[PDB]
Amino acid sequence: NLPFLKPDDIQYFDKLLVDVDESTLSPEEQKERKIMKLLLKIKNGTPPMRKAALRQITDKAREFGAGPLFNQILPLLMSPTLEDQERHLLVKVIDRILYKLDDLVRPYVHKILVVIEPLLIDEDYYARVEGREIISNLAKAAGLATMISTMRPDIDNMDEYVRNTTARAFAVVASALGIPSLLPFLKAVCKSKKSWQARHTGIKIVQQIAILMGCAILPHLRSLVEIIEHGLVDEQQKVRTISALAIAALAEAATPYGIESFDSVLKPLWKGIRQHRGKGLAAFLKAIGYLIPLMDAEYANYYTREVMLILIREFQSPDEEMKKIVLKVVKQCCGTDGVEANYIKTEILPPFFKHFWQHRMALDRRNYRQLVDTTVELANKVGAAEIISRIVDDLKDEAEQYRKMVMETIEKIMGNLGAADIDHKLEEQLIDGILYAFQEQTTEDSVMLNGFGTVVNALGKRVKPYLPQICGTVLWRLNNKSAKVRQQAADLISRTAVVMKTCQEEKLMGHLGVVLYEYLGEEYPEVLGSILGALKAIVNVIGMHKMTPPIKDLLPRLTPILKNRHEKVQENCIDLVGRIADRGAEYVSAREWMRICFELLELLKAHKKAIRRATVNTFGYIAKAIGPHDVLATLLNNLKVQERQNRVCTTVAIAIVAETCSPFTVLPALMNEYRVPELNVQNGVLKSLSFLFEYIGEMGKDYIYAVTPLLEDALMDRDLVHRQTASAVVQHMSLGVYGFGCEDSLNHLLNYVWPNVFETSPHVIQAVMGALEGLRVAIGPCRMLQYCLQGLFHPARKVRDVYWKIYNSIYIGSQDALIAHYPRIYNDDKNTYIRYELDYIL
Amino acid sequence: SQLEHLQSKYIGTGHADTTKWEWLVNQHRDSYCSYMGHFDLLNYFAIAENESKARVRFNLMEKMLQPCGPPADK
Amino acid sequence: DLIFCRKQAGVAIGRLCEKCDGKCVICDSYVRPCTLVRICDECNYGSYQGRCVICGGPGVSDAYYCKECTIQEKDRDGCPKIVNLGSSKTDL
Amino acid sequence: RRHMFLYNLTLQRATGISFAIHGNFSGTKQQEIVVSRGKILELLRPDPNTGKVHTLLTVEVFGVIRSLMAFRLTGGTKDYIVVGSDSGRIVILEYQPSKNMFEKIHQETFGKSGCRRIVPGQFLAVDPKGRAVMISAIEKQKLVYILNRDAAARLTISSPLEAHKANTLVYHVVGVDVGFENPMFACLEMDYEEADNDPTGEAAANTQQTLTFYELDLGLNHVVRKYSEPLEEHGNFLITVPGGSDGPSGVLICSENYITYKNFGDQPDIRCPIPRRRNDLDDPERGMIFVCSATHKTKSMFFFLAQTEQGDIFKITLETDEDMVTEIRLKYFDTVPVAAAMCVLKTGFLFVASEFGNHYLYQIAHLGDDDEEPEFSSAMPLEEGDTFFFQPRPLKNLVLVDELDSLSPILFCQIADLANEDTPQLYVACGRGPRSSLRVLRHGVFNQVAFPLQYTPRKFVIHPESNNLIIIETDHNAYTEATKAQRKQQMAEEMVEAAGEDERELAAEMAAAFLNENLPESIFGAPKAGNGQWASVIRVMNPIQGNTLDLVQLEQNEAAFSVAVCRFSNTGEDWYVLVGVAKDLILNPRSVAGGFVYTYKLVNNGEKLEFLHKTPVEEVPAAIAPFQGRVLIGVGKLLRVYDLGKKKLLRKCENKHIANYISGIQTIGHRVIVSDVQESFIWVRYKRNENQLIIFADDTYPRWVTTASLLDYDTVAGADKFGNICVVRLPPNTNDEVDSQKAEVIMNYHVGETVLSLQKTTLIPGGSESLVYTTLSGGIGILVPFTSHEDHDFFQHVEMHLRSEHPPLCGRDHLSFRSYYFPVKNVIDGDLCEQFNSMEPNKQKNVSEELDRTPPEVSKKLEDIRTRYA
Ligand SMILES: *C[C@]1(O)C[C@@](C)(OC)O[C@H](/C=C/C(C)=C/C[C@@H]2O[C@H](C)[C@H](NC(=O)/C=C\[C@H](C)OC(C)=O)C[C@@H]2C)[C@H]1O
Ligand SMILES: [Zn+2]
Ligand SMILES: [Zn+2]
Ligand SMILES: [Zn+2]
Repeated sequence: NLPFLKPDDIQYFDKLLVDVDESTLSPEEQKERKIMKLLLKIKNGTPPMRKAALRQITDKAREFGAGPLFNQILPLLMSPTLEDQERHLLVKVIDRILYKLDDLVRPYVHKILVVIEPLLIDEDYYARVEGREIISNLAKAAGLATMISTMRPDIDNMDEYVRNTTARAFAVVASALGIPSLLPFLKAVCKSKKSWQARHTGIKIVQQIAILMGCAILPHLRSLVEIIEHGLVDEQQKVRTISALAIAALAEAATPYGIESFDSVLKPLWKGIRQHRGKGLAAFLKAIGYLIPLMDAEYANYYTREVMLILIREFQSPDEEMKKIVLKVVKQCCGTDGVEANYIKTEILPPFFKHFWQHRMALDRRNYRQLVDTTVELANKVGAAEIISRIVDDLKDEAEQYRKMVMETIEKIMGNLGAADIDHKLEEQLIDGILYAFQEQTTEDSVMLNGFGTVVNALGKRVKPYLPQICGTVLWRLNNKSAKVRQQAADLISRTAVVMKTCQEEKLMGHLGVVLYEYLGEEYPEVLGSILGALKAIVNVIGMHKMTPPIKDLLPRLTPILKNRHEKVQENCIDLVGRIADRGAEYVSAREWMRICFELLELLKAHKKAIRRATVNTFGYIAKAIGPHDVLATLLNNLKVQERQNRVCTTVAIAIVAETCSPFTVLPALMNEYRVPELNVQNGVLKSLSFLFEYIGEMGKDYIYAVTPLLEDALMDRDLVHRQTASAVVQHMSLGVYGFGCEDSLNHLLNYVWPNVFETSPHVIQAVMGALEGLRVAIGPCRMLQYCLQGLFHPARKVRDVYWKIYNSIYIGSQDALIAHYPRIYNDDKNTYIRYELDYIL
Repeated sequence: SQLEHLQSKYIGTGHADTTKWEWLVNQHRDSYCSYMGHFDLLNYFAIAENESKARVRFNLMEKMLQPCGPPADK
Repeated sequence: DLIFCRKQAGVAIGRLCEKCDGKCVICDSYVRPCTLVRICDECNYGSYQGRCVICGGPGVSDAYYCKECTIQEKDRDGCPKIVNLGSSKTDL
Repeated sequence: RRHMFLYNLTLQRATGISFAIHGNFSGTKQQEIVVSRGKILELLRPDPNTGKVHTLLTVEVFGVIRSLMAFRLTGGTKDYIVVGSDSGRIVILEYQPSKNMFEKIHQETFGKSGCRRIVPGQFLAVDPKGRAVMISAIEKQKLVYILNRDAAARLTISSPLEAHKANTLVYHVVGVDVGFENPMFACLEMDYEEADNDPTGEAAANTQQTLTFYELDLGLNHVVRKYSEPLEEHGNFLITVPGGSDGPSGVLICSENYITYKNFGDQPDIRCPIPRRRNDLDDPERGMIFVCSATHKTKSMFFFLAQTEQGDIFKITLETDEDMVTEIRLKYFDTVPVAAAMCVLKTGFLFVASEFGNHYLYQIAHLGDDDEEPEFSSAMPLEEGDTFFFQPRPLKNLVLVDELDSLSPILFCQIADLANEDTPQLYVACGRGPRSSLRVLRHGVFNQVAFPLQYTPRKFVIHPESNNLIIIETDHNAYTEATKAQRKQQMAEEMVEAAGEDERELAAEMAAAFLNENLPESIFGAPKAGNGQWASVIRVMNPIQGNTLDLVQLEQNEAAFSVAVCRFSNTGEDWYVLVGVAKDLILNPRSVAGGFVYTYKLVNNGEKLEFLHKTPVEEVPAAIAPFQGRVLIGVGKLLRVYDLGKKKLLRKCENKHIANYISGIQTIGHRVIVSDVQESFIWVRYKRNENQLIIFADDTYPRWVTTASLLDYDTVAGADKFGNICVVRLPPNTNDEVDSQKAEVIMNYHVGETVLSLQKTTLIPGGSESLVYTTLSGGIGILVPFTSHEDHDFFQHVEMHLRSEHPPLCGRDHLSFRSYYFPVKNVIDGDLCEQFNSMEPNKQKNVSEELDRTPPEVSKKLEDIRTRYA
């Protein structure tokens, strides 16, 4: 039938609503109606409808012609109400029909371009991708000649944005047909005697080719540079600027290769910056800054020494774009081998820090980010302390944004290089600065948190003398009226607990733990989670015997926090309880651990896997601590008294007990639970066994015989659910013990799994086939093939169907191994079936 | 969320109407490709005969077109 | 009806939403993730990138094949992004 | 007793080479060679000063390397290594000289494991500019990966692009040097769809090979079968012709008796026949193909080196007018053993990786264009089937610089102290054809001494009294010495019957000259006799020196396969040598006229073979085992107890119920273990009172057994053709008089190489016992039993941790690789555990305290097993 029509689809598919006779209309009207039906089935249809309609519109593309096809496609493609994936579908349609239409699209190239090329400036990245895609498919369908003929008249257009659009289109055409195809046209255009606009457009085409194609331009980098190099001395200023920018783009695309191809440009730029001012000088400097990291050490030293005077002069330029370009250039040239560290120290660093490191630059995001990254990269070469000491005092400036900038810079530098370069004076300066910055916080800056943390962790045991005042400020902020300050303080505690331990200040740690324990009634969940994390850090650093509060008081306080609904509280409290159960279950009775287990059972079905993992770990620790018998008895009782919703929680807990305290403490009672003639209890036992073996894996290698009789009973039981679950257990066993020598027990169980291959219920035969695949893995494909060969050519068609399904699974799984396992099939009167090579004996 | 269509599209699988000739042709083609993969199998075969490894590979590739002879009509 | 895409997977890493975090897309097991899931390029294009390989919603974690699936090389069967053959591109 | 738990260790790594590529893997001007020994990736560095090849790196990849190439991107100075194997994954590695390791840069997954038919991995082809790489299966499936760089000049890989075609077989794939145009891949293909639907069978005879050019359009991001033309001569491989501004950018298709230049477009095909040897002693019905090729590019020229089936290398250059090729020019270069790969280094050296035996490094002294040896060309005219001629001669353009020892292939081995050196020596039957040898290996890595032999050695037995070796050397497609001399004489006489009276003075002394020349088959190769023709001799040789104490040459088309030295109870202490040989044996399809068992008397302190008599048998006598004063002989299916009569060997007792064919016979007490060619081991009970041979036990699995060794009265260890080792055992108190019993497989392991010798011994006196095996790739390995279960658990945990943290280099799963044909059982891979030293310190320490030890203790515990060896 006809796919559903949304309101915005009416204007485009209204003709399909009127039930015309379809033998009355024009052949052109018939063409239009068929194209409309195909486009509707593509845009609104199901995947099969889309596939069929796409195939048919591709096969009928030449019959339809490029005229009607694009006449209907272009309004749909540029529909303001069109969705992104619908646009992608239409772009794929355009690609297919273009590939099939080839040169028949030539008369419509201009109109296709005028309609679509607004996509190349769209905010959506994928919209620009699809615009370039359409242009490249059009260029390869129509050919270079007609693309040039169509787009040439706008090369010297008076409007600059028309020229920019044409330049981007020509860059995409060059990416489609290759740079050598456009090389002579560009060579002619960039040197056009008629107007500077044409030269500007050609050089911009070269720049856009660089930006679009990246490192793929390297084979033709020399040709592009030779084509555009004259523009640097052009009489028109805009041509010089676009030539420098194109050189910069080519250098960026060629990084880190191709420095030789720029030789003829080195002297012009070097001279141009000694004459030009403004944006032309900025473009020349940008080109130089992208060229320098491509040079070898000696010439790099020479060239940046030649340009450094102009660079340091422009350090004080008022125009912000010039300052951004100059910052990029200092970052680039100082990051180049050959520019010595002492030269940067003496010549570059003082003016850089005097003119760029001012509180004005911290109020703009771009300047902030660029100066931070540049200063960190500078410290990477010239030394951490050398840069940190030049801004450390500004850590106490009253401008909070400036403080944030300095703190982020120091944080990154010390996280990259450490504190081995920092002496005592700068160490105390850092301590005082980070203390002041953390105290004078009005916005709860995560940058201050990260800076404090990394500074303390890099100082290491050297912060030992400052830990009194640090923990004093931490306790002060822990009692702040606003809970977010408390959360930040607890996070800082967790971040620095390790270093605080290696400093041997356990009394302050104990007081911090006491304060955090007093805050466990925090009503705000994120704050409570951070407090629990800080308490876990303090417990991990102090130990279980000397912890304050004592563990015997701490864990029962944590028991009711397990029912909190916030996932952060859940994860943190579960991890804390888990470490307590791992290394300090001494101080907790078995009954309290049973209460914890009861609260923990429900969190095994959480959606977040981190919470499930923490619950598994902690439950395993508790089972190891208290032993299996009591918890296993509780779990088996639960298994009998509840239905699916919490039965799988109990199954997972039983498997955890069996994995932690070994399965011979669980399997006897679990299998004894199977003797109850209530059937559903037997199904629960079977599901528990399935998950137990899937969970314990290799550990199950010693327990196949132990559960073999029950599996014999269940695989032959009247209930097909029993058979299905027993086959699942067999699958999990064989996959879990794969490669551990259980071939004979699994071979025995295979004889009980096999007769169910003729079961008709899909849920049953699916489990049987899964068990058979696991058994192929564990026993080997040869045994499975031996079972298969009897029914591969059985007279009954049903037997052949079953055995060929099994053979297909084995063959797909074990194609190369079967070569050694195929049986000897003798020749007949017509064909040779002997593999004589395998009968060779040296 | 399932079906055997892609199993049908894998070369070498079969069905209830698969003939003996097709099964053994698949076996022989698989075996020849395996010999050309497992280096020591081809070493054995090239030592048994007195041929270079390249000659053995060429012969096995030429045998892949009809390894079991022409098929039957019915 | 839902099926598997099963196209030749590429470099894109499949993702799961918050509802199925940690599940194996082939066998539905939560036990022992093993190998990163790879998906076809068409299933990761545009607004579909980083989306759940089951529902198309926001992805919050990397999708994995379970240990049993990688043992059986069920990680080598193609893009496991679930396709709804009864829906259209803008449905649900 | 509890089932044995074994620890596997390679003592001597495989030395055969299947692939060798050369490049700048260090990133400097130094040129290295990456070779694949099969399951081992090795990095060699030839020194231009001394001309000696040093091995830099050796890595067990625990897979089957099937394709190995090098590539580089525009502007780079280091060659990356691309490997395709049996892992269903393609990997790209980069050698790091600072740490001496293969860093895996990329690993991309596309299909299932194994050496499969339709899953790619067998073939690799790279765009000469390093922009794309195609990995190909033999049938149907091909995949293309786009390669690029990022900002930090780090290699990036794309999703795979498909280029499949059903019912299409692939002979070879090679990238075309189309300059910087769209990348192109040329493949030899053949479509079998027509042959599979023609019951008449001549659609198969009319089916012809195709040369197909696939084009990767980078902009449109797809691959299209753009060109494809049939060929008259089916090709065996392709060679990249340099392109862009460096050459015409076609493909050189090598075929039987021809080499053709082809290129899509208006370029015509240029054919040139391969120059054959003048007075070639081979079978005249045999064609000629190239076995390998090398391409060297200079600033001024480019040339190729193509080696024949007989070891003769031809230098191939292409003459070019306009941008088409005018002709193909060839010239006889030199003659070196048949190679699987050749590498021309820019320093002036040629590396020859022989397909069997030792490898070589020669110095290119002269390019061979300033002598009066004739040049051949496609332009030259021949009519009919004349095909040019040349005469081989000793080395003129190359001189031998280095010889790399390699035991590949090993067909038989015996560990014994025949030199009274206290510690036993390893006596190994290595080599193939005229380059076969017997080598003695001593522990101290093994020091080797080689003694040359004539044909391929099949078995050898040690005389208990004389301690000498009695070797049987056999070869298919081979002439006897008498037949060779007779053919030489006859072809000289037919030389001078033909031609004219004009100057017999010339021809009669040319023929004489031709008969005075004896080109050593060790260098130029033995003449190929043709199908069903065999050459075989028996050799009594001293094991300390290399002297052939005696040699007996057998009839033409008589092929020795079994040899035994024994005594008989009806005779006294006289030693006898029995040699079983086949007569008129053809391998494919198999048939035979019968066989003969030669009985010689060993006289003169085991130095002379005195022919006693010869007994005919209705099938190949493939196994001969002494058995309490009589012999056990396998005549195909039949197992027979024979006694020595003074005119023939008399059949004393027989069992005729073995499945297919008896490859081996071993005895302990009155239990005889018979190896079937396909059906594993069969236990037969000889009841001496009733004089009967009864089968009482067999296996539950088929097994293509190659060798076996009796562990005890119930336990048999064996190896198969598919690179597996098994240990099977009869259940306790298995009655030898009941009907049916089944052996239990108590051990399974995939070695990765085909094992042909397996022996329980102690290689060091004062150490415990172990199982030593040898392989066809020249490897020597050991299986060592575990004493404690604590050590067993420790090493098992080590293996399990290494499987996760140090996965096989080429993408394979280690557990799956060791479970190639049967699931691994009761063996731990020590070659994997010993890679603990090759890990980074953090991994070492993490998994060391996973074991709760220091990495020193771990590595010392690993080395202690290697020093104790049992
Ligand atoms: C993709 C989905 O199918 C989508 C949706 C809406 O399907 C109905 O939601 C599914 C989520 C199901 C959940 C969260 C079920 C809870 C189950 O809880 C039992 C107790 C099991 N728990 C575990 O196996 C727990 C821990 C395991 C041993 O370890 C780890 C690390 O997971 C399984 C379920 C989680 C969603 O899948
Ligand atoms: Zn997909
Ligand atoms: Zn989802
Ligand atoms: Zn799974």
